[PDB]
Amino acid sequence: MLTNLVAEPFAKLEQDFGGSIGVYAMDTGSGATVSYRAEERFPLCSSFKGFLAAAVLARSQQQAGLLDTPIRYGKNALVPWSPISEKYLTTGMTVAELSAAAVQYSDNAAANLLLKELGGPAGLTAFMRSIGDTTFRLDRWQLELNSAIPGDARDTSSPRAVTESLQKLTLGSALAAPQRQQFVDWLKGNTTGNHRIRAAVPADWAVGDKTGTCGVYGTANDYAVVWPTGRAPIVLAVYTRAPNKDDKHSEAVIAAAARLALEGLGVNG
Ligand SMILES: C[C@@H]1[C@H]([C@H](C=O)[C@@H](C)O)N=C(C(=O)O)[C@@H]1S[C@@H]1CN[C@H](C(=O)N(C)C)C1
Repeated sequence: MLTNLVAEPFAKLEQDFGGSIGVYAMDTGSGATVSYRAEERFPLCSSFKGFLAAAVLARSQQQAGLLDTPIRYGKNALVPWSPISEKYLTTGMTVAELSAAAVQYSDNAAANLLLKELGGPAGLTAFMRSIGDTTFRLDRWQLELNSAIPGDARDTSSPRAVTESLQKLTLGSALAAPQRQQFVDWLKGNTTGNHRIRAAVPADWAVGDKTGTCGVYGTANDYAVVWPTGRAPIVLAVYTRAPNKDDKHSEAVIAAAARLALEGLGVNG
């Protein structure tokens, strides 16, 4: 079949890193894939916020005024790493602005406000089930969901399910066309991923992504849609973890894993 037609040295990369690397990459033209630990669970960390914004967009298809609704919040809503929402504490922000901040700056207060609107972790999980993702689970609220405990399935997904859901939302039919392009535009505008998948992608190709970094257990990640010129887009996810709480994550390992995935698919970059 079309999985791992060309072998790549993922095992040496993760051994040098001192942990585990999980990769799934899909060439949406031919259906060829690269897969390494692709069905293992890894912590989502902040990467859940991309799917949160897609769930908001889905709701907006049946609530025409949702995106422009102004949301006010108190100082108690501001938690560490809320770089956009802290600048609008005294004014409020719209649902769309909160969604953009959650995707593009990983804004934590914004993500918490939107998670509340959707009915909490079970509400986001229900949205993912509604698009056919049976792997994703969000269980806790922010700044508890990033514990990344070895063997704990809470607040995890697999690289494969992340990629499959990302494809459905950005390129498939899970969102209506205007909402689909809005999701793509938010991902393209991300500011936090320059040293991850984007570092493996030539400058003349379009790319959108969402990052995550738990801060413990060498756990960090990135997922992306990439548009190489002259061929069909590629969807991919790269997740890492490591055995010890104080093990450090590595952005360079994520970029290197993305390069290996593109090489395995025969995409010249
Ligand atoms: C803290 C942000 C947030 C995160 C989600 O994973 C949640 C748990 O706060 N999202 C971020 C993302 O850029 O994705 C950033 S972590 C980034 C990697 N080192 C930087 C740093 O100063 N650290 C606290 C780790 C920024």
